[PDB]
Amino acid sequence: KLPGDFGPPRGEPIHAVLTSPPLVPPPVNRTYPAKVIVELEVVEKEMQISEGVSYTFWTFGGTVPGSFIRVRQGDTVEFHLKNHPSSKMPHNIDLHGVTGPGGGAASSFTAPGHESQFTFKALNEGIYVYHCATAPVGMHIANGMYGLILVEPPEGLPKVDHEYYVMQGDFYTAGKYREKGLQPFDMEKAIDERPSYVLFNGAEGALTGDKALHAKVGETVRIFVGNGGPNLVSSFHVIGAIFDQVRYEGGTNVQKNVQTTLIPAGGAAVVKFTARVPGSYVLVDHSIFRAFNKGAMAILKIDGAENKLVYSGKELDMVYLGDRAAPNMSAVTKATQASVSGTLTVQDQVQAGRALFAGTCSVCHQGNGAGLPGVFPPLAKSDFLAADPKRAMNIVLHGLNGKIKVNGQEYDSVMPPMTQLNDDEVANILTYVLNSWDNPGGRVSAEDVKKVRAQP
Amino acid sequence: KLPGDFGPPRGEPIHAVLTSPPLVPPPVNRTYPAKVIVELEVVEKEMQISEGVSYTFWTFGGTVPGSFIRVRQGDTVEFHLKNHPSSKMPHNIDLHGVTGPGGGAASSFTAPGHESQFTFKALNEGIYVYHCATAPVGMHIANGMYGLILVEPPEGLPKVDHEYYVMQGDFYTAGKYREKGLQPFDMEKAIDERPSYVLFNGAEGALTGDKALHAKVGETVRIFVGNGGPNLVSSFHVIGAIFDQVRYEGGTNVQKNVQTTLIPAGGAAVVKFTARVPGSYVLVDHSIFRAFNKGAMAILKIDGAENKLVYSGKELDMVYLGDRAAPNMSAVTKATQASVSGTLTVQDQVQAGRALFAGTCSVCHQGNGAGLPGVFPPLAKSDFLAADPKRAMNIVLHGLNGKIKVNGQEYDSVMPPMTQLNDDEVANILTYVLNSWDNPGGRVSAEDVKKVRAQP
Amino acid sequence: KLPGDFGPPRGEPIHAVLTSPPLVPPPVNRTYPAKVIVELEVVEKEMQISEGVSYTFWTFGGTVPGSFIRVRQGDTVEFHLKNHPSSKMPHNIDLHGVTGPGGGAASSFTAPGHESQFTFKALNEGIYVYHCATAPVGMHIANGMYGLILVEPPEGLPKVDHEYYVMQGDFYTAGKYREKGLQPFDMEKAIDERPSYVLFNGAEGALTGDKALHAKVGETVRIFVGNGGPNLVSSFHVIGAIFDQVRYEGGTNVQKNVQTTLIPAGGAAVVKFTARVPGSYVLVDHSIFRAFNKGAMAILKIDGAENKLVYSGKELDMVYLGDRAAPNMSAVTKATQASVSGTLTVQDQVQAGRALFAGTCSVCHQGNGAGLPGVFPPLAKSDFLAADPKRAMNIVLHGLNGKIKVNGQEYDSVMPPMTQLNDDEVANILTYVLNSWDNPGGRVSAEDVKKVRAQP
Ligand code: HEC
Ligand code: HEC
Ligand code: HEC
Ligand SMILES: [Cu+2]
Ligand SMILES: [Cu+2]
Ligand SMILES: [Cu+2]
Ligand SMILES: [Cu+2]
Ligand SMILES: [Cu+2]
Ligand SMILES: [Cu+2]
Repeated sequence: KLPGDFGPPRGEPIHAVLTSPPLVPPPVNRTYPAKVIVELEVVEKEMQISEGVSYTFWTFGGTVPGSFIRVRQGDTVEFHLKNHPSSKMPHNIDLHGVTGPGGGAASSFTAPGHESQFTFKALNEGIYVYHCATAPVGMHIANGMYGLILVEPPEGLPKVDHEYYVMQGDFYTAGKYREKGLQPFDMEKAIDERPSYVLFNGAEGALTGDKALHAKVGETVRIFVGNGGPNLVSSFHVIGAIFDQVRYEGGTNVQKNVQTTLIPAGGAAVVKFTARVPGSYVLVDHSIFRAFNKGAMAILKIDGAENKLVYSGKELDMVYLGDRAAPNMSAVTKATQASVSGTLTVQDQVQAGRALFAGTCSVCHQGNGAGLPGVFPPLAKSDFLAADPKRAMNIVLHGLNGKIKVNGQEYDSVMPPMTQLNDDEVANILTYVLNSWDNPGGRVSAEDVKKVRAQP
Repeated sequence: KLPGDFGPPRGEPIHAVLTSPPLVPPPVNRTYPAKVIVELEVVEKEMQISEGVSYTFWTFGGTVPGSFIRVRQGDTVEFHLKNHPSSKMPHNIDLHGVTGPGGGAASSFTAPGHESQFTFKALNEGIYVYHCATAPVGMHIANGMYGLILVEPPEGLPKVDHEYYVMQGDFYTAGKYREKGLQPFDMEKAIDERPSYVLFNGAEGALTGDKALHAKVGETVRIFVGNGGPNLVSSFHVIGAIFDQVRYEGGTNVQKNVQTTLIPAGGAAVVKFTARVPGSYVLVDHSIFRAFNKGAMAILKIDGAENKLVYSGKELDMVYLGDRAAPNMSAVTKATQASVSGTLTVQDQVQAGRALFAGTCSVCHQGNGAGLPGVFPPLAKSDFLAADPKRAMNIVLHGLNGKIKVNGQEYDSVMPPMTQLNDDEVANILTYVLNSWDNPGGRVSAEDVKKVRAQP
Repeated sequence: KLPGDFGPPRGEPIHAVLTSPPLVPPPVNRTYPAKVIVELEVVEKEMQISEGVSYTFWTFGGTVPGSFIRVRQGDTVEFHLKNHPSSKMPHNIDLHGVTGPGGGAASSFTAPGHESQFTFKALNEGIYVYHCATAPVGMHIANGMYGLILVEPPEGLPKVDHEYYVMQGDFYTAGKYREKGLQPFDMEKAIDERPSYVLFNGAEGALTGDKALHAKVGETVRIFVGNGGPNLVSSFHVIGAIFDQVRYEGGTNVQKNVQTTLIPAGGAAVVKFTARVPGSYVLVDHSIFRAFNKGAMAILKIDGAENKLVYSGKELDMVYLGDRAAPNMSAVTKATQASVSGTLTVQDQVQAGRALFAGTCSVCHQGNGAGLPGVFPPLAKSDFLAADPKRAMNIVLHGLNGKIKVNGQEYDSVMPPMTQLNDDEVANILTYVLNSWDNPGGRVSAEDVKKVRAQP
């Protein structure tokens, strides 16, 4: 009598169904223990962590997080790890929930071009993080080597309408947030736990806009929530909703009716959500600068009838979500590609600036640049802008306060500095503004902003 | 059948009673669902975050945290948000516990001089954070835009003798801890989660000394504990006591008999305390440098009979609480004002130095400067001090070790450096010491300390 | 009727049995309340925080964490604190679980050479942190002044086969991780919560290798887990296993069947582990850079029969644990001593480099330097190494990529930079490699690495 003692494996071996985020393999739907064969392949590959920002990820199965594994408590798992011949590093795995030293690390050590296997019985029901366990472990985990394995209870989880896979991670780029180009891993930021990005599913906007999760009013949604870390603890929160329940790993304790829950580094939870009114529900790390300054936001979008007795308000918009209220920011991807190619047009910059202007600028100056007479000066046919377009660069970088006059109206207010914006973002935003609302046109270049940022 | 389905509103509309911290509105004390009208006004205003340190807070209702809202599960809330015409920024609100996208953010968007409303049914019982949800959200939250809303269970919470409102926040000033003057918000420290202050209720000493919470031996105290963040998770702890219970948001789980509990960023809990012996109980973030180096301490002061069989010890003092054992440090406020005015007297400095000397210096050199023969040299009629008063500045900033002689007694010990003290604090402490215990008198200036700090 | 109201003390006074980590005093094994006399002495002393790295710890009872205290709920504790005459600082104590202001702080204030006492009834059952409460509190806690006190329930905890004492802390050295020499406390890193070390029981390798905790297959292990902080929250995790249960302080909630659990700063928990298969189980802070870059790993080593049906895999090794897979790194201690003495031999460096080569280098280049043809170039009789031994220093510090040829085989791969290695570590590793596998011999000095690190 160990736990998860259900018998020796019966029937034929089952090849495990591994899914890519944000999807989950189907419930095993069986009453007997099985020998489950898992084949997982490590791939090292460049992917976009943000628009026009590439990163060399180390992946289980080509994604961050890695492929989702689903087995049944009592199963015997024969775990095959392949390391693709293109890999430069060796890799291995530690699966939380494994009973044995290293969670499989020693026996799963796998050089590029090789394959390893070890076998384990899944004694422990629950949701568990797996990750690479190769020195230096922090580097392998920071580069994206984590995912979830579910060990079902023998009777399976209660049925829901949808099951999704969401995994938080902290990332450490040499360059700053949204600085374009291929970004190396930064060991110094990693050791200090100062990530440049905090993401769901390996990228900014991975689960926003046209990539949101979906359900309908009345449906139940189970989310398998991982925190791969490596270093951060998530104040994991759903905006505008509540979790019916939150259960950590294989724990006996189940919390019900909470909105904010702490997920340890390396931790995992199953949360349940019941859709009650339509609109966009935001999954965040409520350490707010992560959610709103580093990418740590995901969307569950609910379709169906409004319930005015429950909520009279409008759908989420750019005031809260900023530039992620849109379907995508693919104009920024295209403008960055054109810059690298030396083929950047005015229109490339305009469309990029339009994407970034949302929230960042429109919260005060409005979508149409009209502002609000006497409170927020207009950017639309702005005489003050026209009178010295170049100074707009200083205003964005270093802010503006004091008495000014715009389209012959008096303002005495404060525009905070926005120095975190990269040279290309300032250039594109300002090029957008100059080419909108009958402004004079022309363009601002990243190089122009670089020169101004460097002026003391 | 949604939750909190108690009927349509009955009776007349109720104007919500909003309280300022640390007080709470009274229990709604009713058996029927109501239409509750809430009017909350945003005010941007300078307040003292520390003695002689001003900060431009963004507030719900003129305080940090913002006004406390109390309604009943099943109530229909008509939420009016006004943004005062003096505001420079637009603002809005996201109330945790609201069922709907953004927790009210889109419909509550409110320019300076304007008013917005949206309606929501309070389906979810519990204690919930609300906060501003205006891009850039981290900035609005960092500037103080958070508070708590309680949704009572339909039968109301159990009666206690006292209900208080305590909310932790992390703050990001350009200047260092206790550097005097009007301190701007520092976006860089905020993004990096490196706060200069960690406070309860928007200021150092907000809940210490003459501003402590009160109760008596035998009474029960309920505290509504918020963490507005934006970024920090509180290792929330009561020194010298225990919580009878800790309940997060609307959760079904209630923890009992704990002293230390983790509150997520954006999280809230109700804690219960039973006073058993008199004295000062300290609420801290037990990430100790926050509690003892950044302001994260609050006091619950208990009156009544000593129980020597339970505790024989003395009341908290300056050894633990340092300069917050006193009623206030208002001498520091007055000395800083006089400096700005150019009217700083020797006595202004003396009284300021006396406030700061407690804990900081008195732990070793004693309240009376006598020290302890052969262990801690005296500052009282100190020949070593008199022999070169100027060098006292180097001793405070950079510490002192090695063999010295003072009032013809031998010392060979270590005075740690105290370089975190600002120029004005060193000047005032040393001016206090020179004017006490028959020392030679004179004064040390901030400018003198500035010159020494700059010497290599 | 207060809690823990079991009567007045009966029988003779009991002198409390205090143990040194990782051991625990025996169960009190009694059915009556007692007067328990505790005598705890503060000692300030240099100890090795890492091999060849000394730190001036401030200790309760000569260890970090301090001596373990065990009493029974309902006991009257007469607490004597002595501060050894060698101390330079005054000290005192705050015991979590004490009912009274400061947890004993005011009455336990104790100058060097003095003794204090206060009395308290242990009303609250549970595991509790104690720590020093002397301004500046963060400094005293950072220097090691914490431990655990257990208050047993009146019937005692359930019997287990083993009880161990593990306490996490964050430490703040002026120098970087593994920089040799006597390291001062760094107030700036402490205030910023940027520790250089994160340790169990006051040192790197305190609970690894020949110092691992032990049990056998089938036995139950209770671990009293403290987090003294001062600042960090532990994502406390056991690699390759599960906790049967996790109970915080005196809480009524008990979590069962979890692998990862958040321990607040100043928090404590009792965890239970049932050994099911042999090998090394790693206790970590799963904020991974702490566990793998700063020292936050401890071992529970299980003896007994392999269960191939549960786990087919091999024992933990250097791939995961790196240089802590070995019994000790005492060659590094000896090489550092010899350097300070000016008697550093080639063999001293070789044996030190051999200790550090494990994981750090062997994960790719193998234990025998053979590498893996076409993937990892060999260090064994390496023509590329021999061709310019000096350049090996640049390769270690700054990494190597691009097409190279070694023992006439083509490589085009990436060796990451390893700039975190100190001058002495690079020197010793390279001296080890030059003196192994028929390489040319010679030696590299710390001074050689210093010059290269400084080259731009
Ligand atoms: C509200 C917090 C604002 C955000 C976000 C942005 N701007 Fe702004 N801007 C704002 C104020 C209150 C003022 C007037 C400052 C004063 O001294 O009273 C401004 C000013 C400008 C100007 C110059 C005036 C004009 O042409 O109307 C420009 C060109 C401008 N702002 C542009 C701008 C851009 C491009 C932004 C996004 C990057 C942006 N602003 C944000 C208030 C706020
Ligand atoms: C205990 C940790 C101390 C605190 C806090 C402060 N001081 Fe100190 N001081 C201390 C020691 C052990 C010594 C002797 C150092 C040695 O080499 O043995 C000192 C020395 C001084 C002196 C010079 C000697 C004298 O005049 O008595 C001065 C002027 C002094 N200390 C002042 C001082 C002030 C103003 C402090 C608060 C800012 C302070 N000290 C803190 C021990 C400790
Ligand atoms: C895998 C991540 C590695 C670790 C850890 C270390 N090394 Fe390495 N090394 C590696 C590769 C893929 C290469 C070839 C780089 C290329 O451009 O293809 C290297 C190269 C070296 C060399 C030069 C070649 C040789 O002599 O074989 C030396 C001297 C070397 N490496 C030494 C070295 C030492 C001492 C390490 C621990 C500090 C170490 N390496 C780690 C891959 C990896
Ligand atoms: Cu890997
Ligand atoms: Cu892990
Ligand atoms: Cu706001
Ligand atoms: Cu929120
Ligand atoms: Cu101490
Ligand atoms: Cu404490």
